[PDB]
Amino acid sequence: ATVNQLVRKPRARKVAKSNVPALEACPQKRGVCTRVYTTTPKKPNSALRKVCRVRLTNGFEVTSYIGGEGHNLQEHSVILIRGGRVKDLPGVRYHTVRGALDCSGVKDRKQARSKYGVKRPKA
Amino acid sequence: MVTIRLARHGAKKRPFYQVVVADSRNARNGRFIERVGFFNPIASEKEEGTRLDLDRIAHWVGQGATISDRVAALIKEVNK
Amino acid sequence: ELQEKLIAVNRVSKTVKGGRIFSFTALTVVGDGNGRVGFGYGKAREVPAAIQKAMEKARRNMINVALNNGTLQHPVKGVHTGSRVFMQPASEGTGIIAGGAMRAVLEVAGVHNVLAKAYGSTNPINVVRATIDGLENMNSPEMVAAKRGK
Amino acid sequence: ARYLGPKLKLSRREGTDLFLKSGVRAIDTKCKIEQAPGQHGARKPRLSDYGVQLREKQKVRRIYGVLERQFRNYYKEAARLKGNTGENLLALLEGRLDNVVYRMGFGATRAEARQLVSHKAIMVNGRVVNIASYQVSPNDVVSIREKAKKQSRVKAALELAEQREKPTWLEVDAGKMEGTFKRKPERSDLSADINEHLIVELYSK
Amino acid sequence: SMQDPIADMLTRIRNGQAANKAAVTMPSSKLKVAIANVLKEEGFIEDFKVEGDTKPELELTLKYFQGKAVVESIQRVSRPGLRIYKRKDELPKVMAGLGIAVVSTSKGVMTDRAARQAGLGGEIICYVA
Amino acid sequence: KIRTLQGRVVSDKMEKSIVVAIERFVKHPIYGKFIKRTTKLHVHDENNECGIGDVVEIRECRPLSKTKSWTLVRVVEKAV
RNA sequence: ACCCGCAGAAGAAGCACCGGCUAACUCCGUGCCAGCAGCCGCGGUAAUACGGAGGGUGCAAGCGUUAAUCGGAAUUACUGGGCGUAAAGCGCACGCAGGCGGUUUGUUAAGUCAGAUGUGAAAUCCCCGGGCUCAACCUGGGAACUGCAUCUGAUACUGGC
RNA sequence: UAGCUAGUAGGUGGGGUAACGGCUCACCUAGGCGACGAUCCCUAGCUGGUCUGAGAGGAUGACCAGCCACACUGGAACUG
Repeated sequence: ATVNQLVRKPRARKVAKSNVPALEACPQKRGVCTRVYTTTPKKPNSALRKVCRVRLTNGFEVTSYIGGEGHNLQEHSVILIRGGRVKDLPGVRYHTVRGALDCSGVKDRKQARSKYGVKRPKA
Repeated sequence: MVTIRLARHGAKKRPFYQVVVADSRNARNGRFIERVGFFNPIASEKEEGTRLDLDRIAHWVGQGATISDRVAALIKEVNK
Repeated sequence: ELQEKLIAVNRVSKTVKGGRIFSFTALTVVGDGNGRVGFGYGKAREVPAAIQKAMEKARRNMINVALNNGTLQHPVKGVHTGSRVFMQPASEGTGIIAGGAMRAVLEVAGVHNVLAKAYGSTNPINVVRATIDGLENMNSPEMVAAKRGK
Repeated sequence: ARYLGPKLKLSRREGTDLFLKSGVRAIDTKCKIEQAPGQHGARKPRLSDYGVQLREKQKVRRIYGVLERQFRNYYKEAARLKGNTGENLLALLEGRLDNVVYRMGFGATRAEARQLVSHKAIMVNGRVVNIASYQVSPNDVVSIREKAKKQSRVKAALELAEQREKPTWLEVDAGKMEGTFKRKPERSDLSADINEHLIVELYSK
Repeated sequence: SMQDPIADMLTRIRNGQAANKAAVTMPSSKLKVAIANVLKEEGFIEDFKVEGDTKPELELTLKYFQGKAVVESIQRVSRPGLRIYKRKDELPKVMAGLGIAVVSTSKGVMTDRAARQAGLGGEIICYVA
Repeated sequence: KIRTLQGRVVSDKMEKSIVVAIERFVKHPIYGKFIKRTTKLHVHDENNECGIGDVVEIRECRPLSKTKSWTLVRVVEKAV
């Protein structure tokens, strides 16, 4: 490449583009929720996984994961969505938080006090 | 027209009591022409806690610069 | 206080015929602790034997360095099969620092005050031979000036 | 990091005397002393060629009761002072205010000698002090405020100072509660169960 | 032509160390015999001479000294082409000051050491280290 | 002293003016561009003796219109 | 502010984690079910990876978890550029605009440079002092910024002829 | 996005202005811009300074100063 081929434009830089574009750079996004479904995970492993359908307050509608066990997740309950790639589900990149809005905490919890939507009772 | 003022010249409650040559148009914490010394009564327990430049002062007092009540007792002491 | 140092260990597993076999390779250094460096390759069906073969070669290998006062005077490069190890004299702090396969090599040469990176292949049996090509490449000043007549 | 638990349990984990929970009733008998920690463990772990120095370094750090950034401060100070870095690192920790308050006998433990500094009970050059990061000057006086002289804390610490090996580099009195840091210890003055001169090959980074 | 006689000088010596040859021959020019005296002055060559008038030819006697090789890189700076000038106070240094930059100055072709000691600036043509 | 510029005539189709193409160099040492450029400038001329191809020398003078302030001093080189 | 008293241990400790990388792990339940992950993969009757118990590791008024931009990546290359087949050489070519060429002298002194004179204020990096406990911050004294502009010279060289 | 321009280019002389100029008028001329990116769209206040790294190189113009532009949202003026 001659100096005559490097004229009027600096060398290009690229990629690092969102794999979670429906969040529009926000770390946690608000959405209404309409239905929950059970589906087949990756690998011959006989396990099952849960997913929900969530329209966001910016007009995108995503397929989101449900972690842990048990739910109160229903039509127009309103919940918060984040990123978080799943190795056990094809195309699943969106995840639900229990620590916000109508979403329920996990029952019988003795581990990790800040996770899965739990808060220890106080006076 | 030229004048001389005393300023706190420092951070929150940590003044240095600096004296500057400036113009009558300037603001309380605004512009100034020359920094000429400091007139601090505490000076963090310093023995040379007050000072004035004896060449820069003669360029403006001798010469029409007005001096505030806040530093005149020092300019009188070096007799400039 | 001569010290015999290990760089890395590798395991190579091969299907035969029916079933599998596996051997281990080690890379060690001994040198002299000042102005001389030396390294050995060793391969066996067990790690302690691969290290034992490597030490038996490392004590029978030597390279002389143009070294004075335990330190470098100029930046230097050395190359081997995609490892492009570049060395700079390091001062006013910690002496090691540098790439993980270089730290014992500099110390058995007595020059463990140097910042070095691989700038290519990170494979330790290429990296050590590119670091040693740099210790072979460096010269004294003294000799880079003494090339003048008289 | 805060341990939030028994001082003897911590001292057994580190396998050595830290000058913690000290008192004239002494160590030896009914206190698990010199026993290995937990259900299984060695009285000297076998360790890597860096780990053997790193484990001695964290004993030097805890036996003088300093933070990692403060241990590194004296390492960087000794790395620009004369020969062996480790003997000079120890001569900087041994000359620090909180350990001098311990060697003078005003606290029963190094942790209590340091508590007396944070609690503003100590004086140096006749002047009140609060920061444990201070290097004591040769032939200067260390004392305590008269408002603190009737604490059993100091009576029982000076009672213990009468029941240990005499520090050969200073002088102090329990009726005045006042002592002079004449010099640092030199060569045959000082020893410990842990090593200093071999850990001169650390950091990383 | 031969549209750059300086690349004819530079390659013929760089390729000569790569063949471990005792001397090399090239067509002569006034820059080639100036650069040859700087290379003889810093000890990168042993001697140089010219022979003939109809086709004057330059013979360079090579020097390799103790150990292996006498130079790592011999690099172009000014070109026939884009020419790079510096003042006496703006002269670069090569290889922690153990390498040379070649400068044509106002006086003649010399080292950056000789130039900053003579208080001169000019066109920088080569780096040798 | 005055700044002087030189360039070639590219139009003469004005009652008291000419249009000149002037040559300059650019280093731009924050990108390293190292190029020649040609600027088209409008120039005042009440002698009207320049042909389209002649080379002219110009000076800073007086504003007349957009990009026109410079005036003709002399013809340097006549075409051909 | 700063100093001296008075109550009474009183008013004051969490969060992530324990196969291996990378520091801590044993026994028991579940028995491919159900969960767990940064990547390996774990899980069918001794599960170092799930759940629980008893202990243990890292950090601490915090501890985990995330977002955007730049690094590690020479992986947009000046320093580190590349192009048979991996990846990048126009089907075979002509040629206008752009880029661009040996050697010598005379001439000009634009650029080039040596001496001379300006600028790039204050703060501050860095360097020699002072103040607070470090990191901050404040304060006394410094240093430099290829150039651009002007002037006295030289024309080795580049441009011009 | 490769074409775009009648107040668009040039002459002469008033009227207004500190003052230049289709600012605006009278009577003429037929020119101008274009791959060194014209025409058009999107982003953005500028500088001292600030940020990042092996530097090189990019990025940045919250902070404290020196300027600009602007003040319901648009268009004009006076007074000093």
